[PDB]
Amino acid sequence: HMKISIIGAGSVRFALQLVGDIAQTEELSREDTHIYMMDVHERRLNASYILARKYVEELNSPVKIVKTSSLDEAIDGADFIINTAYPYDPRYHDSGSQRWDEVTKVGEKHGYYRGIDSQELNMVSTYTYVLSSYPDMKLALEIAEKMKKMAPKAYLMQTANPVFEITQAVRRWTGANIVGFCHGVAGVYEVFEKLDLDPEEVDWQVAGVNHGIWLNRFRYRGEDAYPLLDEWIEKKLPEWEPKNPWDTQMSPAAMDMYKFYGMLPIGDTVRNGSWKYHYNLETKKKWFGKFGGIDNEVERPKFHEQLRRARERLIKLAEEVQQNPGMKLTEEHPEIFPKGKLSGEQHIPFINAIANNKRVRLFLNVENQGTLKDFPDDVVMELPVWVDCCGIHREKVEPDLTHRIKIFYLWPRILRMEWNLEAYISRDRKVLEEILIRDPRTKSYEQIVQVLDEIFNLPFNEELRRYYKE
Amino acid sequence: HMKISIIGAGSVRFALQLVGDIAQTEELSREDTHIYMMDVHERRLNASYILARKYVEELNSPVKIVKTSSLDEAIDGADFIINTAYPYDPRYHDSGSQRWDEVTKVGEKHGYYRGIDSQELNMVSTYTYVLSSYPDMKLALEIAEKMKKMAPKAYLMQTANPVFEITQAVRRWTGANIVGFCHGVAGVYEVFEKLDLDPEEVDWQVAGVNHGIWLNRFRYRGEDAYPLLDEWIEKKLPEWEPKNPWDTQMSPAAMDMYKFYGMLPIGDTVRNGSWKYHYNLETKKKWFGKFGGIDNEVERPKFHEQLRRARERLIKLAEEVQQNPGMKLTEEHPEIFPKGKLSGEQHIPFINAIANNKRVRLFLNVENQGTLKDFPDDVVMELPVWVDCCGIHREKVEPDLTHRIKIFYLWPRILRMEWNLEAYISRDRKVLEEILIRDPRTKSYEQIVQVLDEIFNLPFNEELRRYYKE
Ligand SMILES: [Co+2]
Ligand SMILES: [Co+2]
Repeated sequence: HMKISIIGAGSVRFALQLVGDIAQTEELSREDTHIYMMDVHERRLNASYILARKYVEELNSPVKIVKTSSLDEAIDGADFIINTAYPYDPRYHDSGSQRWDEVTKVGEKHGYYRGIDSQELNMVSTYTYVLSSYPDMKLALEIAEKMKKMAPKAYLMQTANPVFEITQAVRRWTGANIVGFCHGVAGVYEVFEKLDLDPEEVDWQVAGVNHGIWLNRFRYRGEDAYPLLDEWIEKKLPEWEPKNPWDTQMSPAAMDMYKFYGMLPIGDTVRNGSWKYHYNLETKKKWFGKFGGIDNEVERPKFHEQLRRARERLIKLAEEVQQNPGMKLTEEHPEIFPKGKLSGEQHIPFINAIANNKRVRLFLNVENQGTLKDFPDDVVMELPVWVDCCGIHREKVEPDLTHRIKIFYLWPRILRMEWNLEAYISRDRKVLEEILIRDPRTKSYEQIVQVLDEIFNLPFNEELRRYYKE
Repeated sequence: HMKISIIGAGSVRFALQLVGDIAQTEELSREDTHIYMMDVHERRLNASYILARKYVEELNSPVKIVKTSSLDEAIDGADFIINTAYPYDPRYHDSGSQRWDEVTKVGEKHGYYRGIDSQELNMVSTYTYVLSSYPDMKLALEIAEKMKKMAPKAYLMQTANPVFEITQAVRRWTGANIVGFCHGVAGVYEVFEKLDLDPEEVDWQVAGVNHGIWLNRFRYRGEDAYPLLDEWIEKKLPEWEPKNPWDTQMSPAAMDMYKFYGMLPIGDTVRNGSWKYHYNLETKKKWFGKFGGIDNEVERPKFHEQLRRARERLIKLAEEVQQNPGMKLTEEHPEIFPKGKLSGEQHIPFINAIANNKRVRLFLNVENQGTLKDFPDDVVMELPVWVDCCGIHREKVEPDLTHRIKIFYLWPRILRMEWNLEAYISRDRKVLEEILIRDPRTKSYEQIVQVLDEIFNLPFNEELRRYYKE
């Protein structure tokens, strides 16, 4: 049997994406493939399970789908464990995004625009939680330790955030076989589209850290293609407009970073700029166009409300499936239940590469081990790799990242990772304080104490408060 | 002949200290030792020369003292070149400290308390100048390149600030035989005095970067002595009072850093804390006692005025020597012209070790070359070394610096060095801007542009403005 366990399968849309991809991958769509859907939130989990089962029936896939509320049962003997859990306490919240929103509001109350978790080169919303990401870190480490005992040959595929911090901590502190996953590299394809380049004719590479990746190689017809970006900047950037709040790859911010660093930041890296692009909403609109991007006080709550409505509709759709077994999810909701189209995401290609030797190029968070020679061997980087049944094989990164990327961007972000890990493992509030002492928004030490006090005293943070109790 | 050249010998008191030490070192107080005193400021230089010559006469030393206004003449065939020059333009200023004071005032005008050169872990006054330290860097590099051609066997002994940045840049960019000098390590002896320990019974070591050194080993009677510091903190810190504005080694700030980092910061490292200790004068007085330390808007101008008065008195004393050849400088001014007492500083012990094999332990700024294994080989560190005629021999640093010192202190300060070097060599104002974009005192990008504009437009910064002209 091939056991693929989705931890946090109450994240309905992602669970359905994974199931859909497995059921449309020939080498994996087999009777001996068992997909375990695990979560502690029964209403969400039941909905995901109902829709997943009806979905594979319509795809005429023979995969087995099992629902469980037991973490141990999901881990036991698993071949791949996909951690997409974003924990939350249903006594207070209906989503992990809600606990992030509420602590962010407390930060803003104390003078930290977009919350204390928003930091230079670290603006992506919902990425860390009170700096050290205690609930998310704790759960990943618990999974890793169970997996070492109950599934020693499994891969832990970490998708819940912070991918950088969690993958680092699990690797360093447990030695468990964890790999971090993020689709941010997909930004390159919009660069190629806006420059009118056939992507198949582009020789390209990216590298960096999660949400901190750079287009280090960009070549076309045997020449550097960056002069083509220079021409686009001069002729077309003035007319650029975001299609939606997430659209930033060709934004003024991205091009300002390219001018300074010498390479274009890719994907969510564009969100992770210095404070120059993020002082306030008006500044974000200058640098990202009319929406101000997605990491602001208007668009981020709006988006989280869209998610809530979307998941409630999926839960209702599951009730409809139970009442009308004759309906076709693939006909009435093709966007959610596609047939004959893979998602394009990396998770199931990874599984098919490891398990069935379908070799593929992916961008994964793995230990550097000398790929970027100026950084420590054990620091987790987002790197171009080839994956097959013999494991993960790092590409040579050529051209090297620029001097400015290293000293002004990667090293500061790597140090922040180390600060955050130290804040977690030390259980020492003084480390959280020191992080905010390096925060440009801090005006006084008393401000730091008070904002942390109020965050810790939120009712849903009792375990966190006790964790850090001096 | 043994040629020791003091570049910036118009720094009268330091020049006299060097001369006094040479003339009281048996292996160096010889007819074949020639001390060249060089500077471009004739009134200062003439005074230093007059007093130096009268001084060695009273010490009955046979050393030869030569005065020159020619840099090439001073460098030509030198064995040791001591760069203590702090350049300034006499059309505007009477000291290098004055150009620093005036740019600092402009910074404060634009909302940067204690000037843009004051940064986290980098509060020491007059250490950098408009971040990249253009005039000071430029002069050191000019000396290094002349020395490679005209004195290929010489040591360049860098004492002018920034010692870290300049020593790094000269080593990396010219490969010249430069070594950086600073006496900050002397703070350890006040620790031993306040804990009632015979210094000769203490087994100790420090290491770090310039003004960023830590008491990594502190042992007494075969045990860790840090518990003795813990007892002093509990019983005696509440009654601690600074003797003068420079007195900070046992201050609340120093002990707060010890509590966080696990080792005591030594010397000027105590001045180089986070912004926690430096938001404003009242905060500095909380953490450093009644003066607020030396790096504030009251004590630093007061001290620079004391320096001006002191140097004017020395210039007048030189006129008095010329009029009254019969007076004894050693009798009427023993503090300035000591006899039978070495200064305790490292410069002349270094020379006697290299030249005459009088081996000695010193703390010098030299390339890491694996001494602190987590940092690059070529980064200049302030390290414990033994010096003899075979050169500089790094001690093993044991215990290693703590994890927190590395990730929260040394790496950020090293990155700042790299930022500053990049700002210099790139000639790119955008790098200076990026440095201020990482500055907690920055409220907006427009503020950065305006403060840099006004600094560049000061009349005495014309060469600097043209250097950075886009
Ligand atoms: Co991501
Ligand atoms: Co110094």
